[PDB]
This record gives sequence, C-alpha cells and structure tokens, in this order.
Amino acid sequence: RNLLELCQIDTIMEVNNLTTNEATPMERLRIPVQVQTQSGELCAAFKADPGLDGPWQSTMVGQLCRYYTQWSGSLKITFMFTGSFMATGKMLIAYTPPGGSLPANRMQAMLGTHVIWDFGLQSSVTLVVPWISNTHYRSQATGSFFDYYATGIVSLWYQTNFVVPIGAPTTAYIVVLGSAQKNFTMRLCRDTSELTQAAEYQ
Amino acid sequence: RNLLELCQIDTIMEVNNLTTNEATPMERLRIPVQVQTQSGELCAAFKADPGLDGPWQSTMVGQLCRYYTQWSGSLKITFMFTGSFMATGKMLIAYTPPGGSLPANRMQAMLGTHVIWDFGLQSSVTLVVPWISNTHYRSQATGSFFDYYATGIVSLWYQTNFVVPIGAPTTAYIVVLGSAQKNFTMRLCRDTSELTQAAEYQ
Amino acid sequence: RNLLELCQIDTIMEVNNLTTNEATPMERLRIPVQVQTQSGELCAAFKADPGLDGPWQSTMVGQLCRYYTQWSGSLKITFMFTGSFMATGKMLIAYTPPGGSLPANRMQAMLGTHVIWDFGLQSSVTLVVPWISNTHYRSQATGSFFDYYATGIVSLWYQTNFVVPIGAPTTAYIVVLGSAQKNFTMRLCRDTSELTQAAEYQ
Amino acid sequence: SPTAEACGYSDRVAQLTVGNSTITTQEAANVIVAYGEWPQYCPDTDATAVDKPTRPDVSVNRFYTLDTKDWSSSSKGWYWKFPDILAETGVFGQNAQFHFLYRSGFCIHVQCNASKFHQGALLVAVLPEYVTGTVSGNTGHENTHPPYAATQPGATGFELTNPYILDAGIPLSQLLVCPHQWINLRTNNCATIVVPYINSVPFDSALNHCNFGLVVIPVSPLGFLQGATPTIPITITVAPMNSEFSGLRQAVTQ
Amino acid sequence: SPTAEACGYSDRVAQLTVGNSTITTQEAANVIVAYGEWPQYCPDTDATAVDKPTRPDVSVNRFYTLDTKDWSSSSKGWYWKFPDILAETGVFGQNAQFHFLYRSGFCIHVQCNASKFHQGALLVAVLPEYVTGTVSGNTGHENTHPPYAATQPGATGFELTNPYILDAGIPLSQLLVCPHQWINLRTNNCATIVVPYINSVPFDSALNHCNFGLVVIPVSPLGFLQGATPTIPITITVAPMNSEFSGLRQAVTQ
Amino acid sequence: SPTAEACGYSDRVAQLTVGNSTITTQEAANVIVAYGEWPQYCPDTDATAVDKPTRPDVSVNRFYTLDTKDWSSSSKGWYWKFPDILAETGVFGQNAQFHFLYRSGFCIHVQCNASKFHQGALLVAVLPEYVTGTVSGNTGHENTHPPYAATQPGATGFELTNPYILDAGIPLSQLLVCPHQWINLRTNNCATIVVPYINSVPFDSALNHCNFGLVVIPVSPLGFLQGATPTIPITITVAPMNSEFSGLRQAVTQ
Repeated sequence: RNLLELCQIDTIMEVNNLTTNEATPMERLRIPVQVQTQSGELCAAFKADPGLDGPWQSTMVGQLCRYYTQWSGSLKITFMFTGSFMATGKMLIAYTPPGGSLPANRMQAMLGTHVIWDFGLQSSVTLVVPWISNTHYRSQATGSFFDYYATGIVSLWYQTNFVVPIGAPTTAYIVVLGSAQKNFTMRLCRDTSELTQAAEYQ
Repeated sequence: RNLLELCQIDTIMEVNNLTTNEATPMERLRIPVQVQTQSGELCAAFKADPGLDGPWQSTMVGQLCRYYTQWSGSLKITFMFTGSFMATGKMLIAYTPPGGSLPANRMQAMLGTHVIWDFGLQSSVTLVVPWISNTHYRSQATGSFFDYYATGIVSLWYQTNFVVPIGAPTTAYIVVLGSAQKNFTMRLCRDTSELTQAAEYQ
Repeated sequence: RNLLELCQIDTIMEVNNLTTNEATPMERLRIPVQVQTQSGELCAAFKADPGLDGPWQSTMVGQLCRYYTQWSGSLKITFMFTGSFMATGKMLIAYTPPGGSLPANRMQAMLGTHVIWDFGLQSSVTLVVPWISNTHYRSQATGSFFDYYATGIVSLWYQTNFVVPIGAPTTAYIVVLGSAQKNFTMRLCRDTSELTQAAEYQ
Repeated sequence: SPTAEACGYSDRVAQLTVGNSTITTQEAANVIVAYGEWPQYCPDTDATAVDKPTRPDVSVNRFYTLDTKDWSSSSKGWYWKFPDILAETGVFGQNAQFHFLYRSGFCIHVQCNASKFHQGALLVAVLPEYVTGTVSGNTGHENTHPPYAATQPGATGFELTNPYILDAGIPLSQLLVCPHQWINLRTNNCATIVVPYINSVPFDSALNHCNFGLVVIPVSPLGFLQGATPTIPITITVAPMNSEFSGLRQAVTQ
Repeated sequence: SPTAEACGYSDRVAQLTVGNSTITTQEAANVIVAYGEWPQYCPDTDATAVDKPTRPDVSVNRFYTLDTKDWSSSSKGWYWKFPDILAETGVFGQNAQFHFLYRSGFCIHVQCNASKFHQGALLVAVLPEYVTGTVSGNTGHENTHPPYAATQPGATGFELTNPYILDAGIPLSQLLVCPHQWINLRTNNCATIVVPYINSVPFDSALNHCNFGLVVIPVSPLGFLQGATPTIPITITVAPMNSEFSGLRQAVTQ
Repeated sequence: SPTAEACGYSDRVAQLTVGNSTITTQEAANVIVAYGEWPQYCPDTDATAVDKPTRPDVSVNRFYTLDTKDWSSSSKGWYWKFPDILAETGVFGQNAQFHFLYRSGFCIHVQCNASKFHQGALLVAVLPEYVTGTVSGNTGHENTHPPYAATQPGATGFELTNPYILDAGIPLSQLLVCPHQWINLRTNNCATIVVPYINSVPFDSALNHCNFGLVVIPVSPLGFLQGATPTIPITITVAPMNSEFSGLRQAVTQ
C-alpha cells in the first residue's frame, strides 16, 4: 500500500535519457557495451537523482520521487549483463559524491565510490548509492538554484574491456534496474508531479 | 539359458524398417534428427510390436518373439542421442495405446503416454512401453485378422527442436535399443519363425 | 645459501639446444607441438645430463653442474603445456636408461621409463629422471672418453596426438622446467666451468 | 543473496509434480512464488457456491505442454490467456469449458532448449486483470475495442503485437513493476513461477474473460554470430493447482 | 540408474593398476566387468597341468599401450587378437610365445584424446571364440578360409574389413547381444572393461588361435563441422590379470 | 601436490582485503607468499628512526587498480616500480612522496578478463634490487646509464624493452630463478602474490630508487585463431601492507 513499496520495485530505469524515439523508452534503456581496445572510456552517465535524468522518473521510483517534494534514502541501481556467456569484460560503476563533479576521468572516477565488475565472473553486478546529504531531506525537482537538492552523478566506465570469441557478437547490452533501499522516505507530497492530467474534467 | 534372458539383451532394433540396403540394417537403424524450425514433425513411427516392423525381429527380442506364438511383457525401448555435445533439442516419444490409431498429431500423440526428451539435459532418454491387453497373452504374428494380437504403435516427434552452434553439424543420429522388461514371457513355441532353414538336410 | 638450493630452482632449460639465435635462448626453449596425424613422431630429444645439451647448463642446474665435477642426484624435468584449453593430445616422455641408446622408436622408447601424458587431462605432466649409475658419483663434463660420466638421454614423443577445434591454433608450445630432487649432491668443485671470465684483472 | 550473474535461475534443477505427470528439467528456474502466497483451495467461508465442487486433482492438475514457439533474434511476444489455453486441452479444459466457475492458481514452467549463448533476456509475467486496449484509430477518437476471438485466444494464447500493447498500455520499462521472472537465457533459459493468486473478482467464470494472461516479451535482443544456431524453441508447460468449479450443467465452449 | 546421457562413462576417473605401471585417466570409463565375473587364478581342481605355473604378476600384468589408431569421420574397425598382441611385446608376450599355455583375463582400457564433440558411438567388444569367415567367393561355392597371418595378427590386431565381417557374420545390430561398452565419444571417449572369462575350451594354447579378439567398430558416423579438428587418435591399453602358463620349453613365436 | 594442469591457480577464488576495499575474483590465483614470509611491521629493535611512525592502515593499505594494459598476441612487458606507482595515487602515494622513508610489503593481484583460451604464459615477478642497465652503445664502450624519468616511472611502471633487459641483464630463461607466478592464462589468467620482503638495504627512501619492481613478460606467445577475440586486457591491483614512514616534513614528489 505504501508508495515506498512501489519505490522498491525492480522496474527499470534507463541509464541515460537518450531518445532514439520518444515512443520507445527501450532504445535509451539498454546501453551498449562493445569490445573496445581503449582504456577507461565512458560507458554512460546520468545524474543519480531520479528526477533529473528522466528515465528514473519514468521508472516507478522516479515517478514516486516526483510525487514527493522531499526524498531521503539510499537508492540502489542494479545492472544486468545481457551479453553472451562466452563474452567477458570488466566495468567500473561509480557514484561521485556530491561536491564532486563528474570525474570525466577513469582515475578520477574510480577513486570516488566504485565497484569493479568482472564479466563472466559475475553476469550482473550491483552498484549501491548512499544517501549523503547536508540536509536531512532533499527536494524532488532540482532546478539550477538548489544545490542542496542535488544528489550527485553516476557514471559507468570500462574497467578492463569487453571480449568475446568471434563466433560471438561484438556488441552487447546492459539493462539497468533501480529501486530504493529499505530505508527510503519521502515527504512534502505535491500535486501529481508524476502525472499531470492532460485535461481536468468538470 | 532362458530365451527371455536373450530378450532382455540390449541389442538394437531399427526405429522403422527403411531399407536403403537390405544388406545393411544400419541405414534404417540410425534415425536422423536435424535442426528443423517446424513444430511437431514426425521423427519416426513403428508398430510397437517387434514382429510387424521387422527391425525388432532382427533384434534378439524380435527374433525370440517370432519364436513364441504368444508373448506378454512390457517392452522397453531406449533411445540414444548420438549428436554432438554442443547440440541440444527436445523430443517426444509416445506409445499410442491400443484402440488408438497413430496420432498423426503432436497434440494427439502427446497426450497418450509420452515422455519429454531434453537434449543436453539428457543425452539419452528411456521410453517405456507397457503391456496393455484385453487378453493375457498375445500372438506373435499379427495378420490383418487379429486385433487381439496387435500391440499398438510407437512414434517419435520433435518436442522442441534440434539446435547446434554452427561449427557443429546440422544433422545427427539417434540409435534405438530395445529389451524386454523383467516380467516378460512367451508361450506356444512354434517351429522357428525366426529362422527358416533355406534347405533341410537328409 | 647452498648451491643445491639453487639447483632446485624452477628455472627453465631448453628441451634441445637449437639455436635460431644465440642471443635468444627462447627460440630453442619452447618446443612446438602440432597436430600431426603420424603416430609416434619424435617431439624432441636431449642428453639428459645437463652438461651435454647446454640449455640445461644455461639453467641454474646446468650451471651448477658445470661447477661441480661430480654430481649425483635425481633430476626432475617438468613440462608445461602452453597450448589452448580447447586443445588436447597425449605425449610420451621417456628416460632411456644408461646402456640403452636413444630408442628412435615409439615402442622402443616407450618401454624404458615413461609416462603417458594426457592433454586436457593434465595441462602439465611431470617426468622424473632417476639416478642410475654404476658409480656413486658422476663427472660433470662428459667427453667422448667417459661412459661412467654419461647420464643417458631423454626423449619426448607423441603418444596420441595434438587436437584442437579449428577456431583454435594448430600449433602450440611446451615449456620445459627442470630442477634437482631433494637428494642431489655435487662434489669436486672446479674453477668456474659455469662462467669463465672473459678477462682477468690485475 | 541470489547469484548475481544468472538470470537463471537454475543450473541445479527444478521438478514439477502433478497427477500423472512429473517433469524435471536440469535447465530450470528456481520457483518464484507469487506475492509470497501459495495456491490454496477455497475456504468454506470464502465460498458462496453451496455446491460440492469437484476437485479432480491429478488428471486436471498436471503437465500440459501446450505450445512451443521458436524464438528469432527478436520476436514479438505472445501472451497466453490462462483459462482458455488449458480449456482447449482436456482433462482440465474440458471441465473448464463445461463448468461455469474456474478458479485456481497454477505452476508455470517455461523452458527453452538450453543454450548458453542466448542473451537478451525475455520478460515473462502473469497478469490478473490484463485488460486489452487499442490505438483507437491512433487519433484516439476511434474508441475501439475487443475481438471475442481475441478475448478467448484458446490454447494458443494469442500474441500481443507490441510489448506495451501487452496488457494494458504498460511500457516494457514500467511492466517490471509487476514482477517478472526474466529469462536472460544468458544462463539456461528456464523460468518457474507458481502463481497462487487471490483474484480481484471474488469469482470469475473464466469461461469468458480469462483469469490471467501469461505474457512473454523480450527485453533485450538476441544477438549472435552467423557462427551458431539461428533458432531455439521456447516451450511452456503449466500445471494448475487444484481448481474449484461449480455449475455442473451441459458443456459449452463459450 | 546409470546416467542417461553419457555413453561415458566416466568424467569422474578410472585408475588401472598393475605391476610397475599405474594408469589413471580423468577421461575414463567406469569399469564393466564381464558376465559379473572377475578374473581368477586357476584352481587346483581346475588345473590338469601338474606343473607349477609361473605367475610373474607385476612385470607381466601391467600396462601396455599397444597401439594407437587415428579415427576418421568413419573408419573400418580393426579387432585385436588378445594373445598375440601382448605376445609381440614383452615381458608377457615373450613368455606367452615361449610358454605353451596362456590363460587369463585382462583389464582393458580404451581411451581417446578427450573430445566432447565426438559422436557416433563406436562399439567395443571382446569375443571369446570369434571365428572368422569369408564371402566364399560371394557365390558361396568357394568355401574359403583363414590366413595364418590373419590368424595371428600379432600386436597389431588386424582389422576386420566389414563390421558384420567382425567375427563372425554377426551384424552390427545383432552384435550388441554380446555386451559392449560403447564409446559414444559424445562424452569423453573412454571405455574400461575387465573381462574375466571362463573360456569355452578348458585350455587354449593361445600360441595359436587367440583366446579373445577385441573389436572396435563404429556404430554411428562421426559428424562434425569443417570447424574443428578432423582427427582424434584412439589408443588402447590393456593389462592382463595374472596369467597361467605351463610348458616351460624353448622359445617359439609360432 | 599442486594441480599439474593449471598455471592457474585459482578457479576457486581469491579475496584480497584491505581498508575501505575488498576485492574478490573468481578467476584468481592462489596466493604465493614471498620466501615463505609475510609482511610485518618493523620491530623496535629493527627501527633506528626514533620517530613514531604513522600507520594509516586502511586508507593507505587497500586496493588500487593502478593500470590496465591490453595484451596482444605477444607484447613487450612493462615493469612497475613499486614505490612510485602507488606514490602517484593517494592516499598512500601522497604520503609516500611526502614522507622520506617508505618500507612495506604489499599484496599483488594481477587479473585479466578471464579467458580460457589464453595461452603463452606470462611471467610475473617482483625484484627487489632490479638494477637497470643499457647496451652501452652495444659496443660496450659507451658506458651508459639511467633516466631519472626511467628511475621513477611513477604509477605507469614503465615498460622494459626487452625481456632480459628486464632487470638486469637477466635472461628470460634464467629469470625463473627468482620465483614467478606465471599466468599461463591457459586457465584463468590471474596471479596473486604477497611479497613480504626483508629489504637488502635496511632502509630505502623509495622516494628515489624504488624498493621493488614488478615485472610482467610473456614466456609463450599467445596463439589463437582468427576465430576469437584479439584482445584481452590485463589489469593489476595491489594493496600494500601497513607501511612505515618517517620524516613528516613538507611534500616533495622528488
């Protein structure tokens, strides 16, 4: 019954809002990973807070976050490696703590809070994103004005690489899920930010 | 010493009597299975009773059955999947109980008595064929006349499919063994139906 | 501190002294194994005693052996199969006991003292070479004159073959290590046979 | 915690037992039970009917391998109306068509010919209400509406053209909210779900609108070389839990 | 029951021990023992001879890797006369040739370079009498008959041209009646059989007609892509159980 | 004894723990500890310094994934100066540069994206002194000599052109004398070594000449079909044991 329960829900938020089509969320939703010899390339980045990126908002969590003016809670983002069994490769997923910028660097990114993904070692890896805040609660919609609002950024990078026997696809997808941790709360409900009625009825 | 012991013997009966060559039983003996996109195609069929098909008779069991006018006993037919490890695919082997016809249908066939084969799950699967009869014993040679004689039919079908990495053969074989269950009996011995001497000697 | 400790050392001696380059010991060091349909071909041979072949001498063991006029001890030669996982194949490594010649035969070679290598069964196999001698100690440098000196020969042969899915390399390498057994002793130290100073200094 | 890698689940095994059938698959999914419930038999307090129900457990409750569908690199999913599909087949179906009221949970097994390579996990879900909807002329003016045939797919479990079209209007992304057992197929492609359900409507004939629809729609595209096999079938087998029916009467497919 | 899938047997292992040899193979077959017997040493009651036999156990009883034969997609099988093959090699063979009477069971290991892919199981069997026969001119008039060389293949274990030709006149199908350990090679291709046997003839010199012939003939064709290796050797190793011989005399190959 | 096949080691696992980091890899190497020692903290008797050292254990002692280098079929190895490489990164490095004396053992993990296929084992070794040398004009007359930059590779761990060039003058063959954990990569390519070391020099600033150099040079060429992937990265992560530093002062990279 509680909205929070909905927040937990597995349902998937797209890594970054990239709209090949408005109609299909899918295109953004899956993020390609491919064999690339270069070292520390940026897989993807999104503002961690669900509101900003949008795909989060599209997700249940994002939607709910829109509902409540303030949310506090650790958010969890799971990533699933859709590639083939034969494939292997290692990735880095980092939360850049507020006060930092997006690292734009493998080294810079790595230090923050990160996990190292090992493909074949683990098909899926779980990133975790802590609640770090000056203020006890944060506001939902982050305008230019409110720093206190701002959660931070998430970025994915290639730790090692992506590698596959030829006979196997060069390219693969990763799918992103996200949820809220057990302790996650919202406040200051507002009129439905999540959905605005196209028209009201008499 | 007992003939029945011979009956048990593993030795192989061909699925269906198909004679590429009279000389080589082998050609019929192995039954092809190949990757086929179609769903519920008929792998093979033979009259379950050893006498009718012939390859059974060629086998020890069939030969012995020819010997005895009456046989009662559960017959067992083992099938072995000779294809490559890489390959996988699922099959349906059904006994169609007497009073039924050959199903000529995946759905019809399936309901009867069937097992589902999972390749890679199991290289080999064992079908079992019960003794179901109005009469306590059945006669060996089944002419047009005698229904009571008639055992029934066995048919093999594709449950799922056959599938293999290319780099692997499209086509594969299955080999059929057959035996008689522990409780299997014969009666009314006759002159050697199994073998007739080309010529008698003074 | 003891030289013997050095003798034990894993460091690698080339199977046979084949000098593609003087500069790089490597070329001799790794010995090719390839898919070959022929049966009982000679992989390689070297005089077991470290001194004669040379690559042994280059190794720590060989070097030390050069040091001491007499050595007695079981020598151990490990072989490592560098080929790919997919590959498999079986080999025969034989010590031909003194008084024998190099077998120059699969059958002749095999009987001696041999092990059968199974690739995929074991990536690496360990050959062992006993100390068999008329005399309690043997001399280091084996001239034409001294039989008593002579240790014997080692030879490698294809037991079964080398086999690999295409998609896998035809050819592979094996690397040879060697050491001295726990009981291994040397005597009659000489001026450094191992190294001669290019020039002495005042 | 669950093994991260596998969509899985199950290397280990799964066994489904029902009357006059047992199925075991090495390549299986660990069972996920709906809403942490397990299918039950309607309580006396619960039941209005006042007719002694018939609970043929075995014949009815058992394994039907209703259909196989081959899977392409990508395919439009089809989803399977619960009541009808069994209905077509007996014994259950005959009774189901025969008898006015059907309510029961069932255990579902979906299996593919095991392939390691397979990727591009497919979403499987059951939805109680699943209430289909149309583009409505795509203007939205049209206000258009159901086939009867669509309503009763029968065994076939007629496919949904578009994944959000799957029922209803629910985006692939959002759909996850209703829980799925995905088959990544990255591991063995199998799913097991038992959906005990407490139905929204206290009773549904299911003679008509189906109690559940089981949906299968691929999240991620299958991707694969020229190098290996283009095809793998996906087959679904399900066995209902002991159902309750009332209204003996005559037989109608309806 | 036995694992259905594998012709196998053995992922697990097999170890054969004999004097001055031990062989272990990961890719092995579980041992199948002939007729549920195990090789024994001739009883006093059993033995006529009245000469103290010599039972060099170790040197004699141990591992001979007599031969390897590569296997093509399909190949004509060869079968291996028991007495001669060992006979060629020592120590056993020398004694065997030397000594008039040889009788013993032996343990047989057949191994291939392990290949998962291999299919087309090959039949391996031992036959006591195995009594060879000819087409006889194919008219049947001819009434034709043995080579001495054929009779004593020696180590080589001369091949049979045709699978039923394998001994005698016994169709591939029917041959199964004599039990086989098949190597499907679908799993690891290895077979282990111990054939203790009670011989038909109470004594066979085996100097002459061989006590047993070990046959290898492929049931199912190997099938495989261009994609992977054309070849895999098959090697056979056998170690006799403690044999009994009588008649010390001079040495004759005979 | 150790499993013959694997260069390995480790299918099973390895876990390295350090402050504010834990790393586990399924594809790991069993740890080999240097000289059968384990890194310790300098004894009072041992230490001249008379300043209370700072032992930030966690922040300092933990996982740095300093670098990844892709591996070609064959590649010239690079070797990694211990002190500098960490030095570049914090926290350890900042302190290291800051503080005059650094001495500590560290645990090293080298991992590659796991590939079964990989072959051509690569030698990994640590050398205390590692004292580099030049061709000296290749006449030998030249008598030539170090870069500062070479001396302090920094994090990068500047590569050695030639494998014997690796330090010093030590042939690939002979190099084995200093023990290696090879990565055949035939199995999973991972190595774990802990090198507790008692340093030759009782103290090395390591501000300057590095205490250790970690070397990676392939023994056997990678060999592989057109058929599968041309690339696999090799990454090294290391965590130092609790270090000891003295001389607080100002910060100098030096």
